[PDB]
Amino acid sequence: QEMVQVFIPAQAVGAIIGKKGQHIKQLSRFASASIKIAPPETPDSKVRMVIITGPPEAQFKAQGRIYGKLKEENFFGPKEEVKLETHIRVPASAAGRVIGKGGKTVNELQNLTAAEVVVPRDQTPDENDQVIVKIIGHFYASQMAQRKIRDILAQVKQ
Repeated sequence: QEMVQVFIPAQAVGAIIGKKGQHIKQLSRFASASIKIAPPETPDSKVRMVIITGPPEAQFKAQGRIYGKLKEENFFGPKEEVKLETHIRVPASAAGRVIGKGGKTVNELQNLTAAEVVVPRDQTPDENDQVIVKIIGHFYASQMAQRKIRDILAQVKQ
């Protein structure tokens, strides 16, 4: 049961919601996921944040449909991969294991998946004592990086 934040080009909100919400309802139906779009913290925001809640199966479908819908609506193209920024919140206790001794873990993640993976250093944990990992990649890359991070996280629970 994960939660993920996906930043999409602001001009794509319409496409992602649909006429009278048709598409977003259609997209959660298809993914079985909570899919809320946050209002902008700021008037002229560049991106808008999609918040997606559900288990990995649902994350995969929902995220895939978002990347995919952006391709369709030609916000990227045509010989251009959709790259999106994605945040996941993680136990502030565990985030050091994600970087690894000498940043060798996060290094390998990027090598394996080709996603940029950043743990902004020294952040200030939220209410639930979590910090963010940033992931920028094409679809398959960001999912692979996610799965692996969640792997790492599971281990720390030992």
